[PDB]
Amino acid sequence: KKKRFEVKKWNAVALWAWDIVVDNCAICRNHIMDLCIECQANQASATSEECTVAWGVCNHAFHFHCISRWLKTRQVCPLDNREWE
Amino acid sequence: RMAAAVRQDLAQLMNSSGSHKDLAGKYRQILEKAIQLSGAEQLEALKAFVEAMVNENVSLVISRQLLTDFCTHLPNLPDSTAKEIYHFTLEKIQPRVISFEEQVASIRQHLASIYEKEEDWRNAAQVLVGIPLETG
Amino acid sequence: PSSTFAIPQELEKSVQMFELFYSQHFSGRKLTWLHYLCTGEVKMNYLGKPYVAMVTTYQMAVLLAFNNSETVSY
Ligand SMILES: [Zn+2]
Ligand SMILES: [Zn+2]
Ligand SMILES: [Zn+2]
Repeated sequence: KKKRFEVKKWNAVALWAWDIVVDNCAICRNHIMDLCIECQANQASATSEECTVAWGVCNHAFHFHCISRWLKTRQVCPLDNREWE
Repeated sequence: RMAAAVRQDLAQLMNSSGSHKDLAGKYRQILEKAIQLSGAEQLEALKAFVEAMVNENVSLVISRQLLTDFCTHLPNLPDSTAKEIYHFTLEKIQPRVISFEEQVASIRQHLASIYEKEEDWRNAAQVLVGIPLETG
Repeated sequence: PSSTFAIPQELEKSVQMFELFYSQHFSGRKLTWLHYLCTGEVKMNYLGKPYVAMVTTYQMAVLLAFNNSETVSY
């Protein structure tokens, strides 16, 4: 056995983003990277890629009264169809 | 034992260094052979063909269209053991699933349409949800 | 940049069992594919050559493209 190019040891691939969209809490673009205006004013534990980021019961991970803001634009909140939170 | 017929037909193409298209047509002739079988003989012919397709001597870029062709006769074919063998199929697509991904998409279109029209709504949406379609 | 490739069965097991550990860990980014980690695996395959001549990523991929067929056109 002198060539058929059988298997040497090999090295591989990874990430780490997240298993969510999440699109930066679209209601504005003080990002989900960002503590936005209203939710730098509110600011739960929120970080430079999840200021609010998840496939939640909303899944519209929208900032506190930014999510409230685009619930203001429609109190039925079809954003991802959960009420602003 | 047209099981065995196709079996050694393919055991000797295992022993072949044929080219891409040429050896492809060899396996295709053996395929369409097994296709034109009839019953339980044709069933274990399916069994053994895919047992053939398992190897890497069977290339992935071989088994792509070879089992695509194995498949596209199956819409024409009975429904009971078609469900049966889509089950066993997918269970044996388990190993290199991404090698099978689009083909599986179609298998399960068929299979879930079966359960749908069999009103096996459980196993229908259930076994649909088996797939990572875009998540593959 | 990455494209189609052989990916023998252990590479399957690598991505998948890593995803076992890792979907356990994290999901949304996962065992993606990235060629430029690739290098050459051409070693004591069965060679009159005693030779292990590793190659770069797509060196590896395209030599993979030319393994058994002892000659191959464009
Ligand atoms: Zn901001
Ligand atoms: Zn958010
Ligand atoms: Zn508020």
